Amino acid sequence: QALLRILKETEFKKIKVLGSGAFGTVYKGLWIPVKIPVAIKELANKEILDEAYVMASVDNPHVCRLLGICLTSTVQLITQLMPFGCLLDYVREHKDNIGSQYLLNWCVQIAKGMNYLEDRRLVHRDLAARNVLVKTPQHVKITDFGLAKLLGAEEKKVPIKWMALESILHRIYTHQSDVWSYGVTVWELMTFGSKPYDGIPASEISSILEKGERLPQPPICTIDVYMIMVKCWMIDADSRPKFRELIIEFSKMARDPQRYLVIQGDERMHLPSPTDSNFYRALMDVVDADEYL
Ligand SMILES: CC(C)(O)CC(=O)NCCn1ccc2ncnc(Nc3ccc(Oc4cccc(C(F)(F)F)c4)c(Cl)c3)c21
Repeated sequence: QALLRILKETEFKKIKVLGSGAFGTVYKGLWIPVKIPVAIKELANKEILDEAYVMASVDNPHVCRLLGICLTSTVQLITQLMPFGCLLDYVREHKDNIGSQYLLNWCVQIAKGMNYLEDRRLVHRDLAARNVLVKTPQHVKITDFGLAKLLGAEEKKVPIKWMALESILHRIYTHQSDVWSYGVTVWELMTFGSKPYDGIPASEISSILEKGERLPQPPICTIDVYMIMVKCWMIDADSRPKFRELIIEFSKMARDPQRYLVIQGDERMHLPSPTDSNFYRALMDVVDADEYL
């Protein structure tokens, strides 16, 4: 009945590699406590477990939950597999079939998730489109929260181009610095996955921000939507929107989406279902974690 399950190595299997780089490697696999499709991230134990418990205790439709942990020579984190992958890749791949309704609903959902994390007094520290996952095209969930602090990023690689200026200069992380990163995430979605400050070295970012330069208005965005982003990047952290306010504003916009985003052929767009999705098939072709719990 443990909220954070301690898994023996024999209780899970890595089947294929999903992704790799800095922070480790994530595999697609099965948890066999019945067979449950999972992602497995392979990156003091007493402290690591304390932090992992918080990640296992979250219960919100827009926040991923840790299902289990395996502590050996490495730390392995086990979570439900999200069969459509990350939202960044998703928007890059489906840029010709993503309409205004979907983009605005994703903004709402991410804000709901982050508001929930704020209620849990949990600062994410690494919100980005790569860290939002697609359960279905209509339902996204935030992941990878609290790794930054568990690793020790408040002390002594950092995602500079998503960080609030106070995080860069003074390693200050708050729910308001998460609002800045939220702004960058929304910008990533509205540009269908452009790289922020592309071609500009990370070492120059603080000076650029101090000069008042920001990410440019996405072609599809009305000024109303861009102003939300710009407000997320104000130097005065206390003046940035709160996630509660962002839920309200984007929910209002989602009720009349074509007023707020101007997308060529918005009306006639269609995203692949599980049966038609190459990606879903690539992953899946016996019991979903939700059904198991
Ligand atoms: C990171 C990266 C840079 O985006 C690379 C990358 O993760 N690539 C694979 C992406 N991926 C694709 C389908 C898929 N399904 C599920 N989890 C994925 N990724 C994932 C991300 C973070 C994980 O670890 C954490 C850490 C902290 C908190 C949580 C929690 F679940 F509580 F939110 C999980 C794990 Cl185990 C897996 C998935």
